[PDB]
Amino acid sequence: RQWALEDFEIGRPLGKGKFGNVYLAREKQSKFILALKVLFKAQLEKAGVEHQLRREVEIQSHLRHPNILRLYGYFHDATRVYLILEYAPLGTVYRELQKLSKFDEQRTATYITELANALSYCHSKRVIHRDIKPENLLLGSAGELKIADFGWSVHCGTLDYLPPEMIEGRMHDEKVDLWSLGVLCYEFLVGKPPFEANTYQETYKRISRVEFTFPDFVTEGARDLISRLLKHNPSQRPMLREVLEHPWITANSSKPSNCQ
Ligand SMILES: OCCNc1ncnc2oc(-c3ccccc3)c(-c3ccccc3)c12
Repeated sequence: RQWALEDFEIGRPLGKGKFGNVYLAREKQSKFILALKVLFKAQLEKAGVEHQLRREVEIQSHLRHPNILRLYGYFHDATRVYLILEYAPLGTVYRELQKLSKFDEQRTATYITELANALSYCHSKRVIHRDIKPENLLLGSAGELKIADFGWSVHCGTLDYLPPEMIEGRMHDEKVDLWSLGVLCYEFLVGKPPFEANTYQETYKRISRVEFTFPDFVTEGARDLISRLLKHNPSQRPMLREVLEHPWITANSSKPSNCQ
């Protein structure tokens, strides 16, 4: 499957990445609409992540889930690398949050269900995601959440989404992902992450202490689920099935909890 740039018509820019642009594109022979991520080789070398990318792309290609952004292939020229991605027409959960300001409990519950399913599935493949941010959550045509970044591992930057074990320089595992769900569940409902601060060093301290509080409009069931997930000790974090079978979740979600 040796693709080349001449195989595609390039359309509008879908957005910027630090390492490269993403463009709507269409494969000429088939007319298949997709996304093309363009990464500059110099930068990948310079930042010494080029091998990070490689690892992640290899993990990514092995993932088949409706809640995980599909990677169709890759190719490169002298100057750049290119990832051929599934096109997610409805944008990022990040933009949706900016426009809506905050989500209702049924949209939140549905997104947490879909994230949890995606992660159950990854955990079942001995795959663990690094931090998960709204910027890296894309939406398909029916508005289904898709995890779009390849930040996985079998074994910064803003700190807002990182767990204490990962900032405190400790040992991290699948429970990292459980923390992620808690940060996102709070953020969806409130409109900002629970440990947000005006400085790295601030945010560091809030996370390490697990120092946050709820606005009055957050309900008891949401509160209960978030407090159970935002646990300094990873082993006290619930398992993904317990998230899927949480009364707040089953009561509010539109999707069922595929474990299976
Ligand atoms: O690895 C993910 C690359 N990015 C994408 N990949 C695959 N599909 C996509 O659709 C988007 C997108 C969709 C509609 C509106 C705007 C953007 C984007 C997009 C790219 C960069 C930053 C923000 C969002 C995108």
